[PDB]
Amino acid sequence: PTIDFTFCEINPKKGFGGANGNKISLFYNNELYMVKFPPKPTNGCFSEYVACHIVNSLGLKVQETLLGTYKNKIVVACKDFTTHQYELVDFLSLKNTMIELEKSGKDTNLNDVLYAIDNQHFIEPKVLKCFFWDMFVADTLLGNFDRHNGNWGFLRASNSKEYQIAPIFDCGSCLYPQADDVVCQKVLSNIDELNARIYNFPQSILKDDNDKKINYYDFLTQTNNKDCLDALLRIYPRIDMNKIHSIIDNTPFMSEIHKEFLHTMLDERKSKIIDVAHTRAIELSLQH
Amino acid sequence: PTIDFTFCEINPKKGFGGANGNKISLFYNNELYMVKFPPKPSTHKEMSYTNGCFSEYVACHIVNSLGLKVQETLLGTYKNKIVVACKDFTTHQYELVDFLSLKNTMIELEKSGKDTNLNDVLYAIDNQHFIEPKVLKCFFWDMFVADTLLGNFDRHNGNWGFLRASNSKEYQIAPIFDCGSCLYPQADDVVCQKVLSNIDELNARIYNFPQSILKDDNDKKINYYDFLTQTNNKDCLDALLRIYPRIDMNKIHSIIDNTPFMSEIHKEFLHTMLDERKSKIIDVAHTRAIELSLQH
Ligand SMILES: Nc1ncnc2c1ncn2[C@@H]1O[C@H](COP(=O)(O)OP(=O)(O)O)[C@@H](O)[C@H]1O
Ligand SMILES: Nc1ncnc2c1ncn2[C@@H]1O[C@H](COP(=O)(O)OP(=O)(O)O)[C@@H](O)[C@H]1O
Ligand SMILES: [Mg+2]
Ligand SMILES: [Mg+2]
Repeated sequence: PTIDFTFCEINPKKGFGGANGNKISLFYNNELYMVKFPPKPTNGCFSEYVACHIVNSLGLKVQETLLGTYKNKIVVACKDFTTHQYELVDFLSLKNTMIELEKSGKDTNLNDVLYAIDNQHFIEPKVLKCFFWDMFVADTLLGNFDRHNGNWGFLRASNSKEYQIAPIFDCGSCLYPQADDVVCQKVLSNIDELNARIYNFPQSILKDDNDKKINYYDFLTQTNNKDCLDALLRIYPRIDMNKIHSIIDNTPFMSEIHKEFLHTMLDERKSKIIDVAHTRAIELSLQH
Repeated sequence: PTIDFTFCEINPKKGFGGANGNKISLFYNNELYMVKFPPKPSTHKEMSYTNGCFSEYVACHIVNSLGLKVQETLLGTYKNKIVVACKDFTTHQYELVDFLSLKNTMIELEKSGKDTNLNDVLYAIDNQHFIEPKVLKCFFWDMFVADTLLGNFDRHNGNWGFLRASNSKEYQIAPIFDCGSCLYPQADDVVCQKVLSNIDELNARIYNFPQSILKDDNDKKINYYDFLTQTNNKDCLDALLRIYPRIDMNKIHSIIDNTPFMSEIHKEFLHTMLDERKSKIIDVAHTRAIELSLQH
């Protein structure tokens, strides 16, 4: 069975931001979900569901997701984590405070993002930095091309000065959302084609000091950033390609060709990037 | 008065969104302000990057002078930088929920909530449940009128919205904010001298641009002059009728005179541009508005 969200009670007193589609607030299992629609003619909902589930299997706190129908559309339902007086403040907002940078908090220069993390006061700077790096590692595996400063952040309970890190959310930009059944069968059949979708792009939205988008493969097979390496060592063990392939297999609605596309691509991303980087990480770390 | 904010107490537990430059939360005179900095480019040789500060100050004050609820603004410096401090209204446990969010709820339109098609926005207004439609419509055309005098080229769906009490459940309309895109932000002393000399160049800034970010059903931006000297939308006309008598060109021209830092060529440019917008657009639109309400 596939879920039908159509007749779930709509909450008319809530909306959500973002430009990437419509959202409504609705009740399901007696709890609030942010239901994200696609733009009418949906690969963004799929990626959202698969990816967040993959992020959960990695032991990272992430929003809970479901796929289901709603009238004419396939949509991903995301458990609302800003009910009960919780409020979401993106990293973009927090970076906007870094006034001595003379950069907008929307700019994704890596060094600046890290500077912002080291100088902010919502969250223990060291805790937050481990989070950010955990996320980059999971975004590497997922091939996330859009982790802009607006796509992560913090919850503040109302009436307090207290922040926690918010569940990972919006992974809709992960796992090749642009790929047709047609694009799939082509990538699987052409080695130079698949290779390019590991080594060349998707690339990370974070940029180096020459303003060039960060290449996942080039970056973490060459980085000497002890925090990034450490996060590789933290997370690698929690990758479970069986659980992951199983997530993909049990994904509702999705076509078998697309499933096959994600199986192969996730494996390739796992071996071509994570493994190579992780094996180097051990090597340097054992170096005493 | 030019206020040095430099030693006011920072509040490190609050930040602010948007893409046009930095923001900090600080205490001034026992109250929280959102202090904005203009975006400073890597280089600004013979250009300005700093005008949005003044457009925000001067435009909000005019909106105040129009009797519409709007954020209080102060020009000042903070560590040797020009800023516009705007009294923080998401304090005392209010969240700002922008219209964009609300518009995102209108699934049946199959348009994104970022899209600014006028009929679609009017539809969102009629069908939302944050606020009595009638009250929201009125607020919306009042803002449009204000935005017509001020020449707002950027009233997108995230540049206005609602306040929700964190306690929660209910909304009121948020004060007008972000008027930084009004009053020819792209004008520097060179442009002002030019406009004040060449009337064709002033007229281009009356009849051709700025244009409303709002769009007609052909997907083009709404021209301020054409639209409200031609509209038969009763709600729009009714806002013109309410706002006209509140237009006090004295409070307005003084608001300008007493603006810090601005040059006498820039002050003169605003003085002139407001007279011109006031007479060529508003008066023209308002005169017809009176006429249509008449009887035989
Ligand atoms: N699980 C969630 N709970 C509560 N609010 C959320 C959740 N996910 C996203 N949001 C809010 O809704 C906005 C839109 O979600 P997002 O998935 O980023 O949509 P888009 O891709 O269209 O930007 C986010 O910026 C965030 O503020
Ligand atoms: N007066 C205010 N009080 C509290 N919060 C505000 C106020 N004005 C704006 N904000 C919040 O800060 C964000 C950025 O403000 P804005 O003036 O729109 O900056 P920008 O022009 O850089 O986008 C807004 O989207 C709004 O959510
Ligand atoms: Mg987003
Ligand atoms: Mg704004």
